Amino acid sequence: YPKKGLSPLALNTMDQFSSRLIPINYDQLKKLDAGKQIKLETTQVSGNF
Amino acid sequence: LVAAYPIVGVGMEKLIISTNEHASTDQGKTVSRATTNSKTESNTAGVSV
Repeated sequence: YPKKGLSPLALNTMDQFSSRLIPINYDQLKKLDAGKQIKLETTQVSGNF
Repeated sequence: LVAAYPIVGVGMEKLIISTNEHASTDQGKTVSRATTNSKTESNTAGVSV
């Protein structure tokens, strides 16, 4: 999701009703500024049948 | 005899703090020029003996 020919999906919010873009304080900004990278994990997935 | 019963509890790994300050820097320059024109006029008397 999406298919093979389309661009990826964007996430930038954290509410239930989308507002309040994700913040980062000053030390994490200076660590991310100097070459480092974040890692993304998946904990669980809910769905339907 | 034994009961079906779930028991849970949570545990702290780390804690991260993030402050709130509003720093500010300013930088300025200035250039000025002035002229002056004036005129005086004086009188003198005197007596010696």
